[PDB]
This record gives sequence, structure tokens and C-alpha cells, in this order.
Amino acid sequence: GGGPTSSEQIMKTGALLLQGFIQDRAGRPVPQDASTKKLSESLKRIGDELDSNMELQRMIAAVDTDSPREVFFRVAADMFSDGNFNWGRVVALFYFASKLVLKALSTKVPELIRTIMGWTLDFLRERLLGWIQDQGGWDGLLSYFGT
Amino acid sequence: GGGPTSSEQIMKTGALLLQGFIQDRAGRPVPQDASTKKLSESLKRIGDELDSNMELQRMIAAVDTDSPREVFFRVAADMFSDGNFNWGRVVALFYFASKLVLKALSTKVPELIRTIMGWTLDFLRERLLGWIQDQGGWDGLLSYFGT
Amino acid sequence: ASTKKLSECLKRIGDELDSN
Amino acid sequence: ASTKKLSECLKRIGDELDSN
Repeated sequence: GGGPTSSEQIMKTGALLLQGFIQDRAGRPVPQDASTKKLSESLKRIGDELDSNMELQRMIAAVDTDSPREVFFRVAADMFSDGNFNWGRVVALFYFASKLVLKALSTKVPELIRTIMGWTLDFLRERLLGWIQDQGGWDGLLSYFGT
Repeated sequence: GGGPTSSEQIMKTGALLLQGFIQDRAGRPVPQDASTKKLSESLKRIGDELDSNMELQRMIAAVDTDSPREVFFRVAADMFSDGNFNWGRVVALFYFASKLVLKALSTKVPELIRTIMGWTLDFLRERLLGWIQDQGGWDGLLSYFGT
Repeated sequence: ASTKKLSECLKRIGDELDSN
Repeated sequence: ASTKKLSECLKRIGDELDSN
């Protein structure tokens, strides 16, 4: 096999680190070796510090994420457009990738609540309404609760 | 207007209660009047007690939710197939609707992590890999962190 | 298949509730 | 439009980090 400098190892470890990092932040498990676990620890605590950077959250909050793929490539290109590289920017990019996951979920949610409310209210109208009327409507539920 | 027994009022209050209830459980705001707020309180605390019913969670966990619309109508029909109605079953149905939202989100997540990891790793290969090789790969990030 | 068992689980929760 | 400002925000976070 190749050592740490091979592109194959770079892609392999990159995926592990990236997956471990993102998943960690989303629950709020990926089997990995010791040095990779050590990097993941460093990653996790830095992520924690950025979660407390309140300006950044507002910064991340304001970008519209209806086209999240466009947003990612635009931010990434810009981060590295001056032709400089350093590990801090790479870290920052990872942090940003994990925030996109959460940001993206957050835009699905209202539509999901709407779809499910649709089912529930449809079922309620066609199947429970007659019975609910017999209770004198939702005030009957107040009685039930003893209010 | 109609009183509590009118179907129009039944549908109006039902939506408020349902929306308030589901949204409450998902953050872990819908303007509503006093008696409706009182019902929502009763709803919220009952929901809390069911969240602690550990058998129920396992029960909710085991159903496959790749077709969540099919699942909802099947559970709802069954809940009321014996031709009996009571407020407890209605409450149970609401609790179930809110769990579907969370359950449904949970199935989107891995695919979302996969899509975003795709972007990130693609960008990393084409734009950062050369520089990462110059550091001797990810071991350079260990150095950076002082490990 | 096992939607059946959560229905019953939710029916029995419903009735349990009315006892109070 | 304002992706521009989060990029800079993330660039400056990156550099801040290397100081340590």
C-alpha cells in the first residue's frame, strides 16, 4: 500500500475524517484507527469552539440554502481563490460541510410538517369529525382533561 | 361564526393544536388563544410521558418508513377499525403524527450526509489534494495539531 | 407487517389514557 | 450575494487557527 502521501490514502482518510466529523455533530459510529481517532478528536473540539462563534452562526444563518450545492462550491472556491492553502482553511471547510447538512435538514422540516399535517387532518375530517361533533368539538377534550 | 361543534371550527382548532404539538416536539411558534393554549399544554405533557414509554419507542422504531404515507393511513385505520372512538385514541394519533415527522427526517439524513460528503471530497480531490500531498498527507494535520 | 403491532400498542395507550 | 461574506468569515477563521 501507499503511505500518507499517496492520493489513495489521502482520499480514504479524508472520507473517514469527514464522515466521522459530520455524523458526530448531527446526532445532537464509524470504526477508525488510532491516529485517525486523534485527528477526529482535535476536529471535534475545534468544531465545538466554532459552534460558540456567534457571528459565524449568524453568518451561516443568512445564506439562502434552496440551492445548497451551488452554495457549497461557491464558498469553497472563494475560500481558496487567493491561491493560499493552510490546514485551518481545510478545517473550516469541514466545519462548513457539516453545517450544510443541518441547514439542509432545516429547510425540509416545514414541508414535512405540512405533508404530515395534511394526512392527519384529511383522516380527521373523513373519519373522526362526526364523532368530534358529538363531543361538542374540541371543548370536549377540555372536559376530558378536566379543564 | 360557528361554535365549537361546527366542522369549520373543528378543522381550524384541530390544525392549530396539531401544528403547535408537532412543532414543539421537533425543535428538540404558533399564535393561539387561551383555551387552545391550555389543551396544547395537556397535549405536550402527555407527549412527554409517551416519550418515556420505552416499549412504544421500540414499537415506533421497528416499522419501516420508506413509504411513510402508507404507514400513517394503515395505523390510523387500524386504531379506529373496531368502531370505537375516545379522546385517548385521538391524542395517540397526534403523538404518532409528530413521531412520523422525526422518523421521516431520520431517513433523509444519511443520504444527505452522502450527497454533501460527495461535494466535499470532489472539491478536495480536484483542488486541495496536491497541497495535501505536499504536507505528506493527513499526517501533516497531526503535526499541525502538535500530535 | 408490524404496523399492526404499533396500532394495537397505540389503541391500548389510548384506552389507558381515558381511565384517568 | 452573501455567500461572499461567509467565505471571508471562514478564510479569516482558517488563518486565525494557524496562529496557534
